[PDB]
Amino acid sequence: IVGGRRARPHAWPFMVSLQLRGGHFCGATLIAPNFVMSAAHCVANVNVRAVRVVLGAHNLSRREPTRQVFAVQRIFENGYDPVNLLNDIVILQLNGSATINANVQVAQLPAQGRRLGNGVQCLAMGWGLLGRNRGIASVLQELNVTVVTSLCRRSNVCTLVRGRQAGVCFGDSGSPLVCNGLIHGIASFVRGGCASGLYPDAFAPVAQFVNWIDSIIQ
Ligand SMILES: *[C@@H]1O[C@H](CO[C@@H]2O[C@@H](C)[C@@H](O)[C@@H](O)[C@@H]2O)[C@@H](O[C@@H]2O[C@H](CO)[C@@H](O)[C@H](O)[C@H]2NC(C)=O)[C@H](O)[C@H]1NC(C)=O
Ligand SMILES: CC1=C(C(=O)OCCO)[C@@H](c2ccc(C#N)cc2)NC(=O)N1c1cccc(C(F)(F)F)c1
Ligand SMILES: *[C@@H]1O[C@H](CO)[C@@H](O)[C@H](O)[C@H]1NC(C)=O
Repeated sequence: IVGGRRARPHAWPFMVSLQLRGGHFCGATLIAPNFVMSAAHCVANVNVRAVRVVLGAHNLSRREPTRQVFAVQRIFENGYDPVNLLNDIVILQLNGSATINANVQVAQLPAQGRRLGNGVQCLAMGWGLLGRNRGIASVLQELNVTVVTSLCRRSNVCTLVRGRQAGVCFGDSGSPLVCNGLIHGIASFVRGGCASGLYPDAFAPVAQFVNWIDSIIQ
């Protein structure tokens, strides 16, 4: 997240860090005790048996007792098309079930097909790059953003910060976009580099996939 701020510790207990031996590479959202959802592009060309699913985290630089770590048992995809940038969503079934507590909670999703109007106010978040050569965040970051339909496709939810350069960035992929308390987006792609101040950020539209999500987690 470029131009954001530190989240209050465990403000967003559905927030997940996906990690390899090397550490954080993508976000995800806890959608049931034994399922997280993320961007398909996070796991294309990754060894999924090596992925650690880290719940309950805040400061990735410290050891945190609040954390629960799982492995990935199964992957569900839904037509990921990297060439057209479509269907950038994947569900990862965990090798166990999370212990739901103050720090680890499942997110609420929208109704199937629910679109967001121009001007809806959301929060983006992630442990991604803070900006040019500032590296990934240690502490979870959040950012006020605004839904825009201009310079966006119908197959995405797009957001833009007006009046300054701020937005999601590498490492934020797969992270939730929270709008009116519901997970309406999964961070998918940027244009013109991160925080261009020109192109809106693009998210997979969670509302378009709710029936499919339910078929799997329910
Ligand atoms: C900056 O964003 C915060 C948080 O956004 C809200 O909560 C998110 C989880 C998500 O649901 C968004 O869609 C929401 O808009 C805003 O904080 C809220 O502000 C209102 C009005 O001042 C306040 O009454 C609420 O209690 C706040 N909600 C929460 C959850 O803290 C804030 O307004 C945004 N600021 C700007 C200028 O856009
Ligand atoms: C991170 C990545 C790509 C990437 O790994 O592709 C490699 C795939 O092999 C590539 C991309 C290609 C296809 C899709 C789709 N469907 C999505 C993204 N384009 C891209 O913009 N990012 C990127 C950069 C900064 C922030 C974010 C965000 F998710 F928004 F947080 C994403
Ligand atoms: C799930 O994977 C984690 C991380 O490797 C491991 O600690 C734990 O034993 C596993 N839980 C199971 C198999 O129930």
